[PDB]
Parts: sequence; structure tokens; C-alpha cells
Amino acid sequence: SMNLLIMGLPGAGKGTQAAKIVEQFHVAHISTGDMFRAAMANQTEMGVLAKSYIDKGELVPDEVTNGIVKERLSQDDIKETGFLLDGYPRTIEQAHALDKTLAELGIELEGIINIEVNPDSLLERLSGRIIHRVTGETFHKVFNPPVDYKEEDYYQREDDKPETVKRRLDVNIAQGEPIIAHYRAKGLVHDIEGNQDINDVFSDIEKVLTNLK
Repeated sequence: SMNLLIMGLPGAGKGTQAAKIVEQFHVAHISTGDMFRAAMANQTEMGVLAKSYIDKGELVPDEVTNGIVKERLSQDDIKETGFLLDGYPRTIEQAHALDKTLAELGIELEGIINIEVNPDSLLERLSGRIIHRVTGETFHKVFNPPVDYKEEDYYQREDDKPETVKRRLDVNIAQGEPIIAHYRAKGLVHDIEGNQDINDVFSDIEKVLTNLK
């Protein structure tokens, strides 16, 4: 059992590495989407409140979000298998709330996998998805270019356009950096070079996690 966070900007490979971490180390991967879904499925105190905001298209308040996390971390699997929290905390306020939650449950955080990738590089990756303008097909400027390729043959979904991606990276950099610093001051942050093949990133994670205890 290990008690862990994973962090990283959008596109950094967190989802893939999280799944590899579970397969090998058998901790419970818990994303913000997972915790919300479980709260609503279980009809918990906070889950029915979250549903009430989500049904109206409204962002959920931190008292509810932090309460969902406290519900999640109180489950039996947590002290049995440990966990890999992904997505939460979103902000330094949520990190301060998590730390109170953990202390009250008598759980110690043991490590943070921080996958780093240059955000200018991430902008190019995340803004690569293109759709052929004559009815058929998805490609990607970096990962899967179409035959020949000329830009006028494609369009993009709004969330894949460079300006939209830049906004998303800017918020995650602004919100994430104070959290990474907060935990780095306590030696909990292990920086992983996201600049590698899937198995090479995972190898570096395995050197971190198998050495922790």
C-alpha cells in the first residue's frame, strides 16, 4: 500500500501512467471524475449536492468538492490498498483542504508523481487534432498526419484550437504551480521526465515508487 498523488499538465500522459501504476502497484486510482461519479452513484450527502449544481451547468463549490474527497478517502479500500489521487487538488486551497482531510483520517501522503513536459511542446501536441472537411476522418498534426497534408483540407473542434488550448494550459500552470511548490517544500514531489516513450516514463516512475519505502 502507498498513498500517492499524480500531477501533470493536460497531455502529459497522466492517464496512461496512472493505469500502469495501478496494474503494477494495485493502488486505487481516483480521478476527480471518479470521485464525483461515485458520490452521485452512491447518493451520498455531497453527491446529491454536486448533482444539483451539475444538473444546472454550474461549477461545484469547494465545500462540496472537498467533502466528496473526504467521503472517498473514508472508504474501506483506502487504508487497504492505498491510492493515486489524480486531478484533485486543483488549487492550493484544495490542497490545504486535502491536507486537513488526510490529517483528520490519520493518513500520511507518501509521494507525488509529477510528470513534467514543456508547456510550449504540449501546446503543439494538444492543438494537433484535425478533421477532414469532406465527410470522414480524424487525424493529428503530430501523431498521425494525413496523406500529403495541407491545412485547408481540415478543420478543428473548438477545444482543439491553439487559442483554446493555450487558455487551458495557462489555467493549469497558474493553479498547479503553487500546489507543486507546497508539496515540494516537504520533499514529496518526484519530477518525472514526461519527455520519453510510455515505457521509459514508467520505468522512471517505478524507480521512484519501489524506492519510497
